[PDB]
Amino acid sequence: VRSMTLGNSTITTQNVVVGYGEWPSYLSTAEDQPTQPDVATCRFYTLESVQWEKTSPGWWWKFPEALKNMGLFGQNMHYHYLGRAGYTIHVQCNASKFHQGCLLVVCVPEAEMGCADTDTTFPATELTTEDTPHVFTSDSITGKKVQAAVCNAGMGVGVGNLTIFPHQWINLRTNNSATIVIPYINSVPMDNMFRHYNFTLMIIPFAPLNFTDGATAYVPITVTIAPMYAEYNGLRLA
Amino acid sequence: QTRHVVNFHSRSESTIENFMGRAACVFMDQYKINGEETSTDRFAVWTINIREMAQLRRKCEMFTYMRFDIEMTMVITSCQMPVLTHQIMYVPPGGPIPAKVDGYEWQTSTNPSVFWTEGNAPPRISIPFISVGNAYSSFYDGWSHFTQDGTYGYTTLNAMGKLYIRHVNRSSPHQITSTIRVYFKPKHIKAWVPRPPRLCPYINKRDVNFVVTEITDSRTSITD
Amino acid sequence: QTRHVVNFHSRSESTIENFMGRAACVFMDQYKINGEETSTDRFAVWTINIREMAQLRRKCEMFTYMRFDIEMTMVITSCQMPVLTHQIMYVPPGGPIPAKVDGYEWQTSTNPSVFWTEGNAPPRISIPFISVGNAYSSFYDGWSHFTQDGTYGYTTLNAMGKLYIRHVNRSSPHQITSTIRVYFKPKHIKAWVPRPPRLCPYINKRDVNFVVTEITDSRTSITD
Amino acid sequence: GVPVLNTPGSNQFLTSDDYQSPSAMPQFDETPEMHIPGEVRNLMEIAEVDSVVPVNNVTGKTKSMDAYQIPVGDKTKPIFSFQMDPGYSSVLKRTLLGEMLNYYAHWSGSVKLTFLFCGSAMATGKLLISYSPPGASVPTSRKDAMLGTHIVWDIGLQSSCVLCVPWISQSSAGYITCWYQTNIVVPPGAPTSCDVLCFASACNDFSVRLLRDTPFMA
Amino acid sequence: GVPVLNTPGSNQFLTSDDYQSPSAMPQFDETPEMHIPGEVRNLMEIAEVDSVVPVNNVTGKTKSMDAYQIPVGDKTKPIFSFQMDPGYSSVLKRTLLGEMLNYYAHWSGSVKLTFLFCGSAMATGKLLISYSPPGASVPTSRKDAMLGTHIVWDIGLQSSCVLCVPWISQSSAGYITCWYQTNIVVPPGAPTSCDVLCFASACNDFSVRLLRDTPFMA
Amino acid sequence: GVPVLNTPGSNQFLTSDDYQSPSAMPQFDETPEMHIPGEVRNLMEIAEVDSVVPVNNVTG
Repeated sequence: VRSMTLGNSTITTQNVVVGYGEWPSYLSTAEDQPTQPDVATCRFYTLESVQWEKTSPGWWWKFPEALKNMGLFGQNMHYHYLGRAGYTIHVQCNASKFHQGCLLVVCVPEAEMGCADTDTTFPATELTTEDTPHVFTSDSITGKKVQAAVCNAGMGVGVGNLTIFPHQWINLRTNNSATIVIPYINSVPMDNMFRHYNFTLMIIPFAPLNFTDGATAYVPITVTIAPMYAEYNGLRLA
Repeated sequence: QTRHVVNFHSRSESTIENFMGRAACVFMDQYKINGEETSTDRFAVWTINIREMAQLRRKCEMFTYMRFDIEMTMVITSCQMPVLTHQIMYVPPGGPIPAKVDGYEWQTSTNPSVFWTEGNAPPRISIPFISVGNAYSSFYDGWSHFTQDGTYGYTTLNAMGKLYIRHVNRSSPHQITSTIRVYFKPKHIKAWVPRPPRLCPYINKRDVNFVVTEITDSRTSITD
Repeated sequence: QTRHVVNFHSRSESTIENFMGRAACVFMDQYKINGEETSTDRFAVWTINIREMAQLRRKCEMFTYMRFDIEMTMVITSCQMPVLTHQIMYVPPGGPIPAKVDGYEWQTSTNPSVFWTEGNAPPRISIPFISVGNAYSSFYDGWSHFTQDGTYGYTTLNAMGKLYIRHVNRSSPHQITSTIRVYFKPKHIKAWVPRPPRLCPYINKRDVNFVVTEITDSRTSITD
Repeated sequence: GVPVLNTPGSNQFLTSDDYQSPSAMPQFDETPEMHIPGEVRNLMEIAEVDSVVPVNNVTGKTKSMDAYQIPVGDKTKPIFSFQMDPGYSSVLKRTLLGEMLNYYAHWSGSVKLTFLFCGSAMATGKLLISYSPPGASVPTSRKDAMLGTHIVWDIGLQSSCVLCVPWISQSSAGYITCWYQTNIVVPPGAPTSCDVLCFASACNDFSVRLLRDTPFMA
Repeated sequence: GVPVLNTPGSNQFLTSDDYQSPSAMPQFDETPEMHIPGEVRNLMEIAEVDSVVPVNNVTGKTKSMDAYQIPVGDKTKPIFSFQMDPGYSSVLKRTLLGEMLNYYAHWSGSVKLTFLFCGSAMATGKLLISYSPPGASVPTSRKDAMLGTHIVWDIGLQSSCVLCVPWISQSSAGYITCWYQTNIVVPPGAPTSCDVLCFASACNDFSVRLLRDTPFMA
Repeated sequence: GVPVLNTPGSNQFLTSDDYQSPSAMPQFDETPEMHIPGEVRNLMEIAEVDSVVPVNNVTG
């Protein structure tokens, strides 16, 4: 049991999957100069806990803008139009000892998702609802929204071989916590934080939750994101 | 066939340059020589992108980011005279395009073009890594216009240019219908961020939309 | 499009040789093969000057003085027989010119000429720095004839020669109309005395005359 | 000048050549290469990643995520059974292993399988994972599977048993059957029926030769 | 002799090549190069020269030299305001900076601005020159411009204030507004209304990549 | 570039030549050579083997 703290946010934790073997870092010019906030930004932003029932198909969050209303990090998105960060993501499950199940906690950089009825697009409020997660579905759906059927998560790939990305299994038999560090994968050193979704944290239950008639009918999944090494553009003159 | 002892130890054919760097025909098109002075059927266009045919498109979607020089060689035929000379004008991403076979854009000094006359070896034109960013992005989970406007998934970083092709001969006594086959080839290719293979069939050449497909082929029971 | 982080540090594309040294088509012309034994439509002329088309002319007027070798490659077509052979005769500034397709000047040993037969690679002829002075002058604030006579602005130092082009075939059964496209290219170029860019549109190809144009595009108020 | 003579093969266009292409934009200087995380330098780095194998791909359970779940909790018939070849096998053909192997005609190597038991932390039982050599016939009973190659995988102690199946190549393969050694013993609070996930990758190193076009795309 | 074979790309004419052209006049020896003053060895030596910027380019003042003059001498609306991008901006597109940048598609660097106050030697006042970052909105008031980036430029002490605006590139830009901090205080002899000239060049060093044809010429 | 001139015999196909053929499968790496018993490196190693001679090859 390790009680990590960052700024004015302390969580209680119980091995880290460093995404692509790299730890996030700063970009290191007088023509373009970055600003490193360091202060705040790095604290833990615990999202709303998500109840995992027997019939839950999955969830996804789209970052960096899932934190668009989260404190100073969600406020520096409105004043600077360029930025980058690292996003240590803790995922606890705090189930009991009689609950069973298994989760895939994967990050999927550049998850370009497909519309539900092709030949058209979706109204841009179907990919993300800032803090709250869009759930997947168990079967196919229609309408101007994301094709959120599992087995074809968002991208038209098999959902089983989604393990190629930075992932972590949460088997309630053994463990309950996951932690992933995603060192800002992008093709340009800095990009706008409202246009571009750098990665898509999606939690997918492979083995479904099961229990008997006495336990609690759900297992709350707690998501915590710490934006590390966040740096922005400069606002001062040179 | 029979199961033989396939005994060897090699992964030189599994590297990225030995997997992607293969020439494939990506653009057939017809273009005439005479008649209809204001027509769009006297030249070819082909905006250069990797999402041309699904066999190559599938390989570029193994990887999220990749950068590579392209080295295309056209194979130009003709049907129905003099000896014919062609022009394959590559315009960069920032470049004026012709509207007609006799536009002034064809004479632009910043648009490099090859003048291949018939009978010789095929014309080869090589284009470096043009993009503004540091790699071409196969996938772009983002919006071109800020504040979640239209045009999902299309970034302007992975723009490669266009390829305008015409006869340089002004006219002809009879009709000559030339056919061009552009052979695209990635070169000096690097690739980042692997990605699971495509499962569903492709719908359209500018989006990732799909129909929900089954994972694998089904069998009768779990034990057979 | 969107505003990206255009991060790099390079000015190799802004040097003079990487700015001026680009091949651009500067002369289209027709010339027949037979008929009208005394005619001016059986050969081409094109007195070589930088003031050919306004796109290139604008770049040469960034600089007052410049010196450069020129390396032009013609692209010759034909319409309507045997295999055709052409002749591209460059006469120096001091050189006799033909008056007809069958003049004796074509046989002058001091006028270098290429004999390109059809079907091969395009003919390339390179011309060194001919001028009498030490540089070509884009602008000449002076009078050719002493004591302020006629012909303002035309010096004889920036004379480059002429380019007479004909078929060498004496006749043909039918009519063949060849088209030539001269691709001018400065080479090994140096440039002195920078100069502000042209603002007004060009009027004529031998003078600097202009119509008074507005400085920039107008807007509504000073603060919008 | 230099007396040259053109050989057969001059002025032709061989599709697979590696000649110096004349660059169309010579003045142009390309963007400097930044370090982007997660570079791939070899395709067989994708095959070495574990990924979930749809063992329960029966006729009505392939468009859901019930394809990946092996139901555990009749001791006379095996739990599951499948051909051990990533090509031409419905179970292992759309795996990351089995999908980077359909780009090639000649491949040879070994393949490791991980069985993650996704049941309760109180459920306890034994499963017997038998392997048949590529020529042998499948075991029809649990005893005949015990007399061959097997691993009696105690679930209550460890929850993940790893194999490494050799002699996997094409240019008539093995079998991974699984048997009830014991039933799943469970206290009154925990549920009775559990699931077992499977995984597959390249075990140590994988050999692969002749590139071709994939059959899946049409 | 030497067995050669022609590759694809033989006997073609690529417009952008750098081959050895056979010289037509080989005997001819060209004139010796004298030293002429003022050699240009790089285009970005033209962009580094200051030149007057037509800020007052309103609908009827662009064919006169009233385009270059910012009238100084209502404190609620700013004196002038313009986009800070030398391309696609009416104020900075025909500058020496903005005109050598329309020959190129990719350019990135910084840009310095000099405000020469061309009033009397007795006129005294303050002007507040605010800069908005490329994402931010313009200040609607003088106080909101004071809370951002600004320089309270005292005219009576110094008559030329120099900026250096970074993050200037294309492949939604900044703003240089100017405000009356104080009015122009003037003795009885000197005139009341003054002018402010502006300038623009490359601040330290400028990066520029992809050559194209200019849009202005038709 | 280099001034070359084609001799007589250019662009012909002599059947018995030993020129460098451009390989169609350059990426392809061929199977390693194992040792197989009984290599022949010269035809006259077959002539040196005794073999029975049909001397009594009469008409029937």
